[PDB]
Amino acid sequence: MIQEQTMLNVADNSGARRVMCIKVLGGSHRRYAGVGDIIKITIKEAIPRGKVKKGDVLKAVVVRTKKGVRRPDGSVIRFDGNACVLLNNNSEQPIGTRIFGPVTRELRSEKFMKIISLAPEV
Amino acid sequence: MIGLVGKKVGMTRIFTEDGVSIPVTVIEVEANRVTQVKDLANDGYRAIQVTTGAKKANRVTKPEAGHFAKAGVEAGRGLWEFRLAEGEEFTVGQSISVELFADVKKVDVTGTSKGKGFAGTVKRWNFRTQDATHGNSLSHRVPGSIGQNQTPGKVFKGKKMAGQMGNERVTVQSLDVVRVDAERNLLLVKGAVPGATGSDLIVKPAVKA
Amino acid sequence: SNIIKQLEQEQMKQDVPSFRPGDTVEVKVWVVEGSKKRLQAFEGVVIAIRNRGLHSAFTVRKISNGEGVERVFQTHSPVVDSISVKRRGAVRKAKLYYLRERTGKAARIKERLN
Amino acid sequence: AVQQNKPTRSKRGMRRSHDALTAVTSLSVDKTSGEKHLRHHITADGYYRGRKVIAK
Amino acid sequence: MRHRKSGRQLNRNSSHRQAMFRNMAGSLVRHEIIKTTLPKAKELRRVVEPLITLAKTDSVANRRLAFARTRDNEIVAKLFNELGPRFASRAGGYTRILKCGFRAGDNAPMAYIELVDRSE
RNA sequence: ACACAGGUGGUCAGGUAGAGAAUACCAAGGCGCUUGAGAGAACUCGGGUGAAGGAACUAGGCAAAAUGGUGCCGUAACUUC
RNA sequence: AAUUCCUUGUCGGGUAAGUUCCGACCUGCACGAAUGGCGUAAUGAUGGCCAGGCUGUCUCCACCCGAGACUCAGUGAAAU
RNA sequence: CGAUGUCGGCUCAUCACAUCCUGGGGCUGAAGUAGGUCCCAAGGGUAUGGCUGUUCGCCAUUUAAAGUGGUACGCGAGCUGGGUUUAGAACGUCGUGAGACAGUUCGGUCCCUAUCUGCCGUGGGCGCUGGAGAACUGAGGGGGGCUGCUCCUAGUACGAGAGGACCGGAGUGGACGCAUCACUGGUGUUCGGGUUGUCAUGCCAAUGGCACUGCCCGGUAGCUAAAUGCGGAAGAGAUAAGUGCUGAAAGCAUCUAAGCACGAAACUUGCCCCGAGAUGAGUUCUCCCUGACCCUUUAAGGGUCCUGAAGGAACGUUGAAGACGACGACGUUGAUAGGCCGGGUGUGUAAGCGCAGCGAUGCGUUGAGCUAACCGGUACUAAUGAACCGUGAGGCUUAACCU
Repeated sequence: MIQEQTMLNVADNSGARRVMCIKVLGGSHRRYAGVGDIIKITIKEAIPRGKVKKGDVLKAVVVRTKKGVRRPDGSVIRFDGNACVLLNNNSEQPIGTRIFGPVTRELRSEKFMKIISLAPEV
Repeated sequence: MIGLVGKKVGMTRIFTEDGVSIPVTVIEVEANRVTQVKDLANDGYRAIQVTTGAKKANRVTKPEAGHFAKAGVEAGRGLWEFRLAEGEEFTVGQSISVELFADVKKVDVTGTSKGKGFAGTVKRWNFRTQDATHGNSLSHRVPGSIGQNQTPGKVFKGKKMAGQMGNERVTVQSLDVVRVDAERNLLLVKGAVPGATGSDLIVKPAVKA
Repeated sequence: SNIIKQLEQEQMKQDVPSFRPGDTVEVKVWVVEGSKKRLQAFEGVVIAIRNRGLHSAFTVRKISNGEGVERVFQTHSPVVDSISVKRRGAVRKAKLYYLRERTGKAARIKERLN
Repeated sequence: AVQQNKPTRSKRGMRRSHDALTAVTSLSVDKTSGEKHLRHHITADGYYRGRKVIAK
Repeated sequence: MRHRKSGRQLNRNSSHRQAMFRNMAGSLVRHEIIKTTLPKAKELRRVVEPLITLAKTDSVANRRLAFARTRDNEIVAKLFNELGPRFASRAGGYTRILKCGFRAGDNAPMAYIELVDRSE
């Protein structure tokens, strides 16, 4: 789950829906990414009204996971497939000003601060 | 400094109102008794010896009964020795309980690995297995060539080779003491701990740095 | 026995219902996370029931259209508020791991109760 | 093929002495049957360890 | 390994061992005593001890249980009445197995197994 | 070689599923094949069962798995229609 | 090019990567006019490439069942 | 020349350096940052795919790097069969033809009933000096030899400006190695249900076989990586390169010659684990046989009477242990195994009957029936008394003590 050469979903605003995983990165011999991991992406498909180009390369942060996410002392939540939020190449943070879906409250790290500048559930 | 013996009685998620799940291994101690203090056996050093209830005192034969002939006259099924420091000791038979770990944060535990028989080189040393097509002929579980080619004409020493597995000394020295229950003589330590439920597990304070 | 067959008994909640798999329960929690209370709920159908250990884990499947969402719950956790016992269900199986695909008439599970 | 350079009758003994001649168990005799028998097995007298059932 | 696998092999497959015991498992209920080899006389108890346990008191649909072992309704008409209730005070301890001789085609000890309450 | 799961021309056979002499199962028909008695380690061989991905393997999807029948709908490139 | 060694000649396509494949050039060492030219329908236990499905080959082996191997007893060798 | 298995690729290694990356010190056309350079270092680390039989050479993407060389081109009774190595078909080239290709295409195999030697396991022997075992210490030998990413120190000072190390850990991971099943799922032909065709079944209903676990779906004991937690840290020792004194050689000077103190991922420890067949068999503790006669040849034998000790090989009911030994338990005086009784668990509401429905089937009786390995009771069953091998204080010399 969230391996190289296998497809991913988008949670960033007005630029792509369907994208390709090309690097798992973040250290040494790492695998099977959780929410808050950064992944290297190519835009497998775009649409002409959006802000992005097909075949262009960038990073994204994981926000929806087929392996789910842990936080409370005795309950685990999981979803269908895997989705990520697209990042700016050299200044970091999410590209858009809004995010699709309920996503995660477990992710708050300072590289992705825009996620607490929003309210996806409540 | 001293020690005790006990057995594994459970492995449970204990919970908190603090947002942590806390898995613990549960250990119940034998309430083991002192046999003697061992002084003037190594220069500038001291130790304590301990034993437990034999269950059947007729199982000690002449060559093993001697361990208990220096502890009164009869039986105890096992013998254990632990180091002493910063004082001299006199003993009559007083019990050792879990209360020695009420402020000590980490322990040193001798658990030992499970029995696996021959176990197979393919798992005992993670030795590889590929598909049977376009590959190996009739010998696919063995540790490769154990001999040295040509000039040395001898078996390579310390090479990962065939044998037996299990009942090997596995020790853990960084595990967290979670809770003591003194009236029930019970010890709770964080996460999993190796050893069978029949094994007498040795517990000491940690001296790992 | 000095703690075996007694370890869970003094740490489990006695005031908890028996609800079976295939049942629509509603589960409520305060969250806490080592901080402050917030009353939240989760809805769906129970696909595997509680049994073993102090954790006594059970799984709920959301069964909402166009999506697949699954949440595990451990019964004797101190931040559990209530189980609302919302609507009964009756089925011919002990486990329902197939509701990860089939959420139509296969999930319109009979109430059977009066 | 074959075992080459025939060994001495001393060196030959090493291929006999672990299996020829090995020890054997002495014959049992029961407190109520005087016929010699094997340690687990019934006598030619019709009994094992003299044990009877529902008889005096 | 053969890890915690119960019951002796006694050649070939489970249905062949069942067909071998089918030559004697009805004879033990019919005559209340049978002779065979020492290992076979011990293993012939399997399912037959549970069947005498099943025969101590009457319940529904039980006449068909273990019937694939020996498909004879005469030895089954013996249950709940002429065999079973005679052991209801002890709730167990139905049968005893003892040594009686030896074979000559093989070094097999012969043994006899009987019911502890029978008219002969 | 042989007391050999082998080879050998003609013509004959009831139901049940099926187009069928294919094929599956009863029926007529035929059989224990000239070493015995038992157990269940390494390991060698054949098969079935497996989470999420997936051709990355290799000369080559090798091996393995998927498709599989029949009536009706519908039908690309090409055409000597 | 089944036809150019030097040469992965050379542009563009496909792929993350194309001494393979497709279209094409026109200084073909040594193509080319019945020891024939050039093209091709239909065809292949046909050679080369691409797309798609499906997959325990593989990522990573996890597991189980069957048959030998195994022992005693009758018979019991051989190549060197 | 009384044969020498011939390159690649897979599979498995090892010695050592020329330093690719990490450590420690200097140099610089060394401001900060970065680069260029070699001193101490060969300890530990150091790649997957595309196109090429590789090598030479490129492309793609990572790395903390993608460092180099030797080994009958390491590693074919190890594997495969690309390149080389016969037999087929064709395009071009040379030729009378055999045949040739500093020209190509498409096709095209891998022999062996393991004897001795070597290792390794259990068995057995010999043996640590009349004999048996366990523990304890250990000459010694193994394990271990390490780090990505995120951030503050640092947006300083430095520098038109651009940009802007390391100060030692905080947050979070990992190659590699090991162990475990609470997490989270998988597997579970030894447990349960659903179901297609077919046989045994008089027929109908049932039940059980057959289609290897027929096909579909759950799962205990246990297993397990898709899961989880650990360990290469700190301290210490002694050196090299180096920092300096004391000081020649050289009546001065000098850090090296002798001398004196300091000073590294190298070298030795610490940590962790095994070891006394270590023939140099360590050091303890438990346990036990206390008899003579004749003759002689004596580190020896023959003749005789009274006497049989510690122990060990063996025999069990078997599992959580296991090739077989062993290991844990174990012999009626026993809960070791099976049966028995209940408990836990798993499955999912059986048969028959009553009712409805053209019938298929549903509903109720029914929170049913059935159940393995997990657990507490219970002597119903079972687990030799005897015997086999084995004696009489054990060589030489002596301090000491009693005769």
